[PDB]
Amino acid sequence: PKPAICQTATATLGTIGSNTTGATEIEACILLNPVLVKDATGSTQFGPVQALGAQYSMWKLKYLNVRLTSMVGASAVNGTVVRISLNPTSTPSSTSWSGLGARKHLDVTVGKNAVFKLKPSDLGGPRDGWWLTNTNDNASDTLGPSIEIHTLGQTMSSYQNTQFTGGLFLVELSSAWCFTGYAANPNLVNLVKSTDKSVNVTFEGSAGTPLIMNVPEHSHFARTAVEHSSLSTSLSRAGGESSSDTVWQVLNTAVELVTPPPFNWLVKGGWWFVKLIAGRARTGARRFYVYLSYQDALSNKPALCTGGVPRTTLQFTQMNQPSL
Repeated sequence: PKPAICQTATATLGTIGSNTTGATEIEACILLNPVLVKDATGSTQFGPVQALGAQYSMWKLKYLNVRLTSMVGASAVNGTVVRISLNPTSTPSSTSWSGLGARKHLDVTVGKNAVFKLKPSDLGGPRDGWWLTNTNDNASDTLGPSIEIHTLGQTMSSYQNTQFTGGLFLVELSSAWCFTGYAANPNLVNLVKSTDKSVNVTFEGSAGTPLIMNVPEHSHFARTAVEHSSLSTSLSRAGGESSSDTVWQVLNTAVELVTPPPFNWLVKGGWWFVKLIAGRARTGARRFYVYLSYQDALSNKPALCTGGVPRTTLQFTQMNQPSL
């Protein structure tokens, strides 16, 4: 399949903040699916990309350059390493830093400038190179790759050796999306992408039962999910509560949440998928099933806890518009 059309785009995606744990922290997670990039200030060039993604059925990338620009000199700060990596299926990983080293990646030391260049062979989809555009399909064929940025090592003011607060790098992305095949339904889609600057989250679960995320009822995120979550639903499991067919990806860059086992790795990884639970509800907050992957969410297979349970800035993306 040769492309019908190829569209280049360039965007500024925000800053990589400094490290306070000393351990691995996630600082960005960038979906490349053409209907999932967000058109906002700094990214207006993604408007056409979304439009094409809604009108064609197959996409691929010609290339992908991610540029890191130092916002702070090496005379000033010390101690932190930044790792840019390619997540090929956009599926959360439990392997932390050493796993990131297995993927195609670039490390840059604080106070330095760099460009992570990717060849088409690194990005290709399973349909003779292509991915599918419609995010209601089987996920292994739709979502395609993601760029993740992680930091390792406490960021210290190089003079007083105290904790440094502030941005280390500016992220700029440049790529070109190719499209072919005609959307059976264009969908015109307008998927919500927003941020909830501060909100309090809790987790409940029990042995054999689904991990649940609670969000206060009048938070911006709880608000937006209830407005935009499809009224069509499904039933998990048994007895077993109904959940919207609309999925949301959640990414937490606020530095520390605890969960029922075995899912400490997931919340520390910083991003997962959720579906809104049907409730009254009550008691207090809105409630969300948590999912280990997009296909798990599409298939109504939530994360199942091994036991009971022993502050955040959320960035969220509507993955989904059910009807299909």
